[PDB]
Amino acid sequence: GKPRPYSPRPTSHPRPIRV
Amino acid sequence: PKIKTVRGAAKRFKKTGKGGFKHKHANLRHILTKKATKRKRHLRPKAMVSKGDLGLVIACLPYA
Amino acid sequence: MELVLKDAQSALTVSETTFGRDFNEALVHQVVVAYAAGARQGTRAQKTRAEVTGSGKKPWRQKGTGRARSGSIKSPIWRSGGVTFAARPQDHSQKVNKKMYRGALKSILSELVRQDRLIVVEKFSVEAPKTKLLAQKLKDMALEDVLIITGELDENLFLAARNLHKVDVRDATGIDPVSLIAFDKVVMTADAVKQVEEMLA
Amino acid sequence: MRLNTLSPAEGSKKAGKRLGRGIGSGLGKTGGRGHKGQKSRSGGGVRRGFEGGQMPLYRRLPKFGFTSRKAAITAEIRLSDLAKVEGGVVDLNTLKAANIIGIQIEFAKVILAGEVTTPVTVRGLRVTKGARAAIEAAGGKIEE
Amino acid sequence: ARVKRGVIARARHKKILKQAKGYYGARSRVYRVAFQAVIKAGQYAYRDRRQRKRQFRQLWIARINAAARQNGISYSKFINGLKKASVEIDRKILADIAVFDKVAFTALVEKAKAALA
RNA sequence: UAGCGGCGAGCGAACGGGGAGCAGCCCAGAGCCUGAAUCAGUGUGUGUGUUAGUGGAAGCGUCUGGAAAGGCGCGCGAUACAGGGUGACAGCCCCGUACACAAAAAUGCACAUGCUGUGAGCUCGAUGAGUAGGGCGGGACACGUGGUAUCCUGUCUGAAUAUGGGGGGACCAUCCUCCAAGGCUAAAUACUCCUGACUGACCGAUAGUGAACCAGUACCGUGAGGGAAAGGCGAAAAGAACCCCGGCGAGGGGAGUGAAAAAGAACCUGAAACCGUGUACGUACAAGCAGUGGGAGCACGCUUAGGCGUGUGACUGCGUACCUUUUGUAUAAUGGGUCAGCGACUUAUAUUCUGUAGCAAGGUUAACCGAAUAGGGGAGCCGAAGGGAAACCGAGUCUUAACU
Ligand SMILES: *[C@H]1O[C@H](CO)[C@H](O)[C@H](O)[C@H]1NC(C)=O
Ligand SMILES: [Mg+2]
Ligand SMILES: [Mg+2]
Ligand SMILES: [Mg+2]
Ligand SMILES: [Mg+2]
Ligand SMILES: [Mg+2]
Ligand SMILES: [Mg+2]
Ligand SMILES: [Mg+2]
Ligand SMILES: [Mg+2]
Ligand SMILES: [Mg+2]
Ligand SMILES: [Mg+2]
Ligand SMILES: [Mg+2]
Ligand SMILES: [Mg+2]
Ligand SMILES: [Mg+2]
Ligand SMILES: [Mg+2]
Ligand SMILES: [Mg+2]
Ligand SMILES: [Mg+2]
Ligand SMILES: [Mg+2]
Ligand SMILES: [Mg+2]
Ligand SMILES: [Mg+2]
Ligand SMILES: [Mg+2]
Ligand SMILES: [Mg+2]
Ligand SMILES: [Mg+2]
Ligand SMILES: [Mg+2]
Ligand SMILES: [Mg+2]
Ligand SMILES: [Mg+2]
Ligand SMILES: [Mg+2]
Ligand SMILES: [Mg+2]
Ligand SMILES: [Mg+2]
Ligand SMILES: [Mg+2]
Ligand SMILES: [Mg+2]
Ligand SMILES: [Mg+2]
Ligand SMILES: [Mg+2]
Ligand SMILES: [Mg+2]
Ligand SMILES: [Mg+2]
Ligand SMILES: [Mg+2]
Ligand SMILES: [Mg+2]
Ligand SMILES: [Mg+2]
Ligand SMILES: [Mg+2]
Ligand SMILES: [Mg+2]
Ligand SMILES: [Mg+2]
Repeated sequence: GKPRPYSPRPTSHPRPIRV
Repeated sequence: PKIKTVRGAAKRFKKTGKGGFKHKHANLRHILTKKATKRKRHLRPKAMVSKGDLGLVIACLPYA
Repeated sequence: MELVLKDAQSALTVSETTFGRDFNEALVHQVVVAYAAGARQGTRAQKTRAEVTGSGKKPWRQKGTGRARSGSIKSPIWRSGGVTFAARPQDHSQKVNKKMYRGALKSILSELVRQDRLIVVEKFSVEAPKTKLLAQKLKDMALEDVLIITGELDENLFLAARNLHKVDVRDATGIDPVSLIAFDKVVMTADAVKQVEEMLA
Repeated sequence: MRLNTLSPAEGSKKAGKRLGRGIGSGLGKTGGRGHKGQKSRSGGGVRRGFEGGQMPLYRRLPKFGFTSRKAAITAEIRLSDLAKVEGGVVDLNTLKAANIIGIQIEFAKVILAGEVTTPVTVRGLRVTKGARAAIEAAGGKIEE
Repeated sequence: ARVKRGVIARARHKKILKQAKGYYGARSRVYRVAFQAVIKAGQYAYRDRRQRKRQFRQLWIARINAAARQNGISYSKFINGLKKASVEIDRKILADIAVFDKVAFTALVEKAKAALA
């Protein structure tokens, strides 16, 4: 089995923006 | 529950002796002056539903 | 077609259309199966995802967690979840055409004659309601497993056959297709044959 | 003849389709639905008469006619039903007694269907040019 | 009528695991991996019943070529010789005699030359 | 079905018929006669239920086994062979079961009989007004304002009141039918938090209730609220005296108990992934889906002293997983760490086609009645005639003035 997932937590880096 | 008739279809199709359906021709409601008498005359009598169409009609009229 | 008795040693006349027609296995099968299906109680249920106890709360957010998307803790995919196609109480009863029922009995009763499983007697009763009396009468008439059909449902004979599991006692109106096949022998009184004929025709 | 020696008639009990139980069965994976589109989906499929947005046949064709309330209380009587009545006289109550026409029927008509071969008195019934020629022939009478 | 799958599922997995004996790592222990390995083993087996017939004829021809050249004739000419001499002894037997009875093979080669000259 | 309906999607009667059940009354009032019918309390007797209970048949010998209820032999009860228990499967060992009995006390129901209130019957009279109806706006009627009857009324109005009034689907006449604007009324009907009995082609510990277990608990949340996991020693605890190693440990080895302790409480069975110890063979010059075809050598076991069976597999030919999705995937596209368990075309009712069975110009009943899987019930439904929009005609019919 798998534990209940966590709510969002702080992220170290911004996702790169490709545009 | 009972299948429901498509009531619009029941108003436009009558079942004949061998199981086919008669219907009234289209194009004879209005805009008649420009149409030839021959064309209108041929549109007056009821016609039979074509082979390709029968399936659609029978679906709509389960208690035909 | 004339049936023969063992107790009185006489002849009993019967209809060729009731006791002398071919065995319609397919017809008898349908009626036997229908009877078994009629015996079913059909009392069960499971809980759909709608019925299982719990909240409609979406377990976790649609996106970002990295887990398979979940909507309900009651999903049939989940442990403790609903049964996808949860059973409801059912009526397993089948329609048996009156003529198909009567034609089945006629086929069965006709087989019982040819297999010499039908025994015909003038009278079948005991002195008092004592199981020992009937038990003795059945080891004299030379049969253990037997179905007794009698005209008037004699209280003494009924009570005397109640604790004998291999023996059953009924009236002519209370005959069923399964009981005429299940039992090894069928012992019908003269009056019973004159009630069955008139009921089947 | 025992409870374990009864078989059904050959071909009377065909085994129902079981979809999505492996390659061998021939109804594996997609279960005879094919690949994708509306018709492969749970509860998928367009309503009766739908042609993909094209004005459907039961709409591009005009409505015609009206329903007669008189037709509903008008019945046709064959010739073979003239013997079924109990009395010999075929009134518009003896046809209801013998269950030939409905309880609400107020108008009945005898047509040439079957062979009547007994004297019959038809009263208060419309009768065809073939029926009046078949009843009278067998030795019947008619009166309006 | 609820049906538990345990006993049947166990029997099926074991049947595949048994056919995967001798295979490396997960391929002899882990059902998912073993199943793929047994199917592929089957595909190869079916393919190699045909290749075996090719490989053995290839081997027989190589040996006949060798033992014919020792007697002073090529394979190509030797077989042509045998066919003109109406000798129908097949390459499996030719190859077998080339190894086990070199005197009998020399006799076949002599009949080959006679049919050509 | 008739209808309604952006005449779309859909919505969907009634008349009439078959059943279950059946019951009629009172006030709008005065007098005569009297409290006479009848429903309600109220004690008091009578039966009959309920709330504890009582009796309740009949088996032994031998064989296997730890144990007998099992096998074998010979008996017995049965209005009791429902079911449960007992050292393995018991009609006769036990508790029951059929059947027959039981209430000091309390209470339900149904009759009987006093008491209290209640007032019947007859004659004459009366006959529900801001109401019916209307205008406006909505709503309800299958009926969406439509040609739209009928019902309800927020608003503004407003009759006739039996010589009268309402309805019969715009509306009018005729005829028929009923009497609004006061009220009461059992049965057939609906439901089950809860109580007892009984039943199941219902589940059997990831199932079945969330909960077989001290579970709406632990735990989470400020709170509403959310909400688990977790069953099995043995027939009986006979649950391991005593000895030994150890820290007066943990743990273990003896001993003893038991049929079994590899049933020792971390306890029935004890699968798989996963991790080890031992043995055989291979493997440190060798390149890739790890197999497969060929194949030496070695080890082991045999039932020719020989081939054959088993394990290993040097060397060598061939050989880029699976699923999905795609024109096309070794693809460096998708999905899967592995195992075990669970996890997806069902069910109901209609309808059509096929197969099969019955009956056949007929076929079949539904509700319901019936203790009846019977039998009754034919109300209906489908079919035996179609044509026409329809009236209508009818083996024809429609079209058309009429058809070659
Ligand atoms: C982490 O990513 C989130 C989005 O998921 C925000 O962009 C946030 O600002 C990021 N933080 C950093 C430090 O880059
Ligand atoms: Mg998993
Ligand atoms: Mg027009
Ligand atoms: Mg569940
Ligand atoms: Mg019936
Ligand atoms: Mg296919
Ligand atoms: Mg797909
Ligand atoms: Mg596509
Ligand atoms: Mg498709
Ligand atoms: Mg869906
Ligand atoms: Mg009728
Ligand atoms: Mg089960
Ligand atoms: Mg292994
Ligand atoms: Mg006793
Ligand atoms: Mg014994
Ligand atoms: Mg045991
Ligand atoms: Mg009035
Ligand atoms: Mg009004
Ligand atoms: Mg009005
Ligand atoms: Mg009115
Ligand atoms: Mg009116
Ligand atoms: Mg009218
Ligand atoms: Mg559970
Ligand atoms: Mg278990
Ligand atoms: Mg708290
Ligand atoms: Mg210790
Ligand atoms: Mg046990
Ligand atoms: Mg264990
Ligand atoms: Mg293991
Ligand atoms: Mg080396
Ligand atoms: Mg080198
Ligand atoms: Mg390498
Ligand atoms: Mg290669
Ligand atoms: Mg592409
Ligand atoms: Mg490729
Ligand atoms: Mg690529
Ligand atoms: Mg990939
Ligand atoms: Mg790669
Ligand atoms: Mg994709
Ligand atoms: Mg992945
Ligand atoms: Mg017609």
